[PDB]
Amino acid sequence: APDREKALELAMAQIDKNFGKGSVMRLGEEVRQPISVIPTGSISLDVALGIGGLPRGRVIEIYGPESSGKTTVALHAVANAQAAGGIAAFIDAEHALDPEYAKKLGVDTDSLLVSQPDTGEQALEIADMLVRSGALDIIVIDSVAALVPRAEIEGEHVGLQARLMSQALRKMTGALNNSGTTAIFINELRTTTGGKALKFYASVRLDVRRIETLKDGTDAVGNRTRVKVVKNKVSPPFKQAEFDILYGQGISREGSLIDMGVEHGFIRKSGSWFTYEGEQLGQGKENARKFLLENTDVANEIEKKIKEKLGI
Ligand SMILES: Nc1ncnc2c1ncn2[C@H]1C[C@H](O)[C@@H](COP(=O)(O)OP(=O)(O)OP(=O)(O)O)O1
Ligand SMILES: [Cl-]
Ligand SMILES: [Cl-]
Repeated sequence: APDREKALELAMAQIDKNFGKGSVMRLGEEVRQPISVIPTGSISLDVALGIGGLPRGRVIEIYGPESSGKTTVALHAVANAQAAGGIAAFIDAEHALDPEYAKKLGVDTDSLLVSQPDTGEQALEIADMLVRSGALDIIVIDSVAALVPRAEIEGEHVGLQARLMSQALRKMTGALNNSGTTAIFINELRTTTGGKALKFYASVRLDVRRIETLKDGTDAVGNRTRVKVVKNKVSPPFKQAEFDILYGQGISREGSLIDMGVEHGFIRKSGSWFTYEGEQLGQGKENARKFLLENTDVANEIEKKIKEKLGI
């Protein structure tokens, strides 16, 4: 009587129904859930996420060491939501945000709501309040670690900060879903106390890390970042992405067009030279990057070709 694949589907179907779509998936499943998303600023990362970017109405955790490119991503996400006419909020407990750098990544800072809370409790209560107004497309909490309990801030023993995150996250997920607001928790590393509850509440968790220092030989242009989607409840998890961030600049589009253009074969890399349908792009990723910077026409058709092959 037993037919495994049949019984499996019935079980999987029941699992998703009792706990929500994506509670169980095959890693090679070709997801066809066009949920609304906020492009990550990185084409490869959006692909890695399987849905085109960060899902709307969900909790996102972006962790990693400092100088990994975490906030750059958070910032491109804000910029993209704003471009789509969305409103953005920034709960700041770090006081590190460089709005001039943000404007460079396309963020409309003048319209950016910023809040510099007195305590972790207040910081999350302010975020909850903004969220359940339903007016926001996205909200970024700078530093899970900086969300220190009031009691600690006023000189008091216990494990309070984690319960703080658990309780706040419990109340907030409901609002996020109804409002459709995406919440990005930036988690500078060294679990950061509240990172514990975040691990379970998140629909997406990004392991961000610095892996290289861009050269072009003998000086530095910027650094390369690698992101792994360790958790993904909307599309198969564990996929990875890489991209370049040049000093003072954000995520290099041209850089991403070159990388993906190579793996997906539209761009041919014969040794140290890059070529695109006949014409040469240059010797060394940088010259090619510079090339795509000037010959905007090319870049767009490549982007076009890469986009068509996987989804504009
Ligand atoms: N103000 C800036 N000017 C020029 N480059 C910057 C600036 N801020 C960040 N960068 C670049 C350097 C890194 O490759 C990428 C990492 O910084 P960022 O995205 O803020 O990472 P991060 O969030 O993991 O570390 P941090 O906690 O220092 O912000 O951004
Ligand atoms: Cl993007
Ligand atoms: Cl205070």
